[PDB]
Amino acid sequence: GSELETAMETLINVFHAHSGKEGDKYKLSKKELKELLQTELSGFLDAQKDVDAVDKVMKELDENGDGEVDFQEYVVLVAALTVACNNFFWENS
Amino acid sequence: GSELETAMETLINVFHAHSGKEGDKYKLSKKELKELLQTELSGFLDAQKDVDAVDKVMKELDENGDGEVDFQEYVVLVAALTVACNNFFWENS
Repeated sequence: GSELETAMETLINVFHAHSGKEGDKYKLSKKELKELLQTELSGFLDAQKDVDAVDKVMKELDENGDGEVDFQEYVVLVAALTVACNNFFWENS
Repeated sequence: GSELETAMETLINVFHAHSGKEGDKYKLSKKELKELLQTELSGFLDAQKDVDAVDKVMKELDENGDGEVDFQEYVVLVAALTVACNNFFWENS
């Protein structure tokens, strides 16, 4: 009944919606996540303030898109947007 | 927006509620996260089916509890519960 557990349910909702493109549904290729993220969210991409983080992650995904990841890696990929937006106060702002 | 983005807000609600024990507002020690997780959720702990994962992670956290982590690490620590529940079909269920 916690709010924090409902969190992963929402990622599952979009994750498993497009899962199976890799061959397994408990998995997804990195490229697919980049596509579904922009199709659903289209907001946090403008909320990224750590340009160095996102630059290195966007290019990472561009080289590694044909590889494979899972829900756990997917949740880290969305959390990369959180640190770029909120953790950004790690420096004078 | 997407429900996938509201997700991180819930982790922030419990994370940042306890944050600052470890010197900064975006930082917390591993021990705090283990404590708040079991106190706020008390449900998904049963949902974990991967004994091999939970055994390694709970003892990792026991020895490394006095070390330090951030929001992004908190997110992957909650996803550890998810994979133990849902990725569990990697084997005969």
